[PDB]
Amino acid sequence: DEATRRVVSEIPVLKTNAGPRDRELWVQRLKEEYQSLIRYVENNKNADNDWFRLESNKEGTRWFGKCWYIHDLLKYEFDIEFDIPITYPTTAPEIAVPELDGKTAKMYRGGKICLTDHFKPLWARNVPKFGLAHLMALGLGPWLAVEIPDLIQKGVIQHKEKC
Amino acid sequence: GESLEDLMAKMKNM
Repeated sequence: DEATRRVVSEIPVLKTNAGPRDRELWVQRLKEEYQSLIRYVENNKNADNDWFRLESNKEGTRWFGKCWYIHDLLKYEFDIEFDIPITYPTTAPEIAVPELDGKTAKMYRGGKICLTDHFKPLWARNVPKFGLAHLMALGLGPWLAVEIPDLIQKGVIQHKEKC
Repeated sequence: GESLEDLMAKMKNM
C-alpha cells in the first residue's frame, strides 16, 4: 500500500477498454495514453526527475524510448522498447532493455525486465485504469532503482555520457 | 480538443 497508491495517484487514470485491434476505440485509448504520458513527464520535469522519454509508430502498437539513471553524478542512458499486446489493456506490455540482456538475473530472454510480485496482480485488478504511464512508474522505474545500482557496483555497465 | 497527431508532437517536442 506504500509502494501502491503513493505513486499511482499522481498519474490520471485511463478509461477506454480497448486494444490495438479496436479501430475507433483504440484511437480513443491511444489519445488517453499520450495525455497520461505527457502529464507524467511534466510532473517529472517539475520534481526535477525527468527520467524517461517514449514514442510509438503511427498505429501506437510499437513503443521505443530511453530512460536515464543518475548515480554519484554519473548519468546512464538505456534504450527501451515494447509491443502492445492484442489483449491490452488487460495484458500489461513487456518492457525490454536490450543492452542489459545477459547482465542481470531479473530479466527474461530478449532483455525483458522481470517485475516485483506486486505488479502483475496490481495491474490485473485495475483494468483498464492503468496505462503506459503506470507501466513506467510502477514497472520500469522500481526495476531500474534496484538493478542499475547493482550492475554499477559490479562494474559491468559502460558509462557513455559525461555529466 | 486535440488530435492524435497533436498529442504525438506534444510528447515528442518536450
